[PDB]
Amino acid sequence: DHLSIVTLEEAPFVIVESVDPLSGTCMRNTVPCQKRI
Amino acid sequence: AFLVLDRPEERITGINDPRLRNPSDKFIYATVKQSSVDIYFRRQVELST
Repeated sequence: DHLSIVTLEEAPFVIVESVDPLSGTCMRNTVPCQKRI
Repeated sequence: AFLVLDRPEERITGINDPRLRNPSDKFIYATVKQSSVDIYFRRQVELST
């Protein structure tokens, strides 16, 4: 099934980073996480 | 005690320590472009960072 998951930004637990600009997709073993502004 | 325990700033172990496993801006480690080291880290999926 599909469900929404919320996540904050902590140091070793969940590290957010911008997507790779050279390809538009980030590295492997790094799941996407939308951010609202 | 001072002379015996006057340790240096230590050194770096193999590719396992957090000092090297996850990068930092101050730290700079690199190898020679287009070599076996290049296609050892690129091939591995854990060593992508």
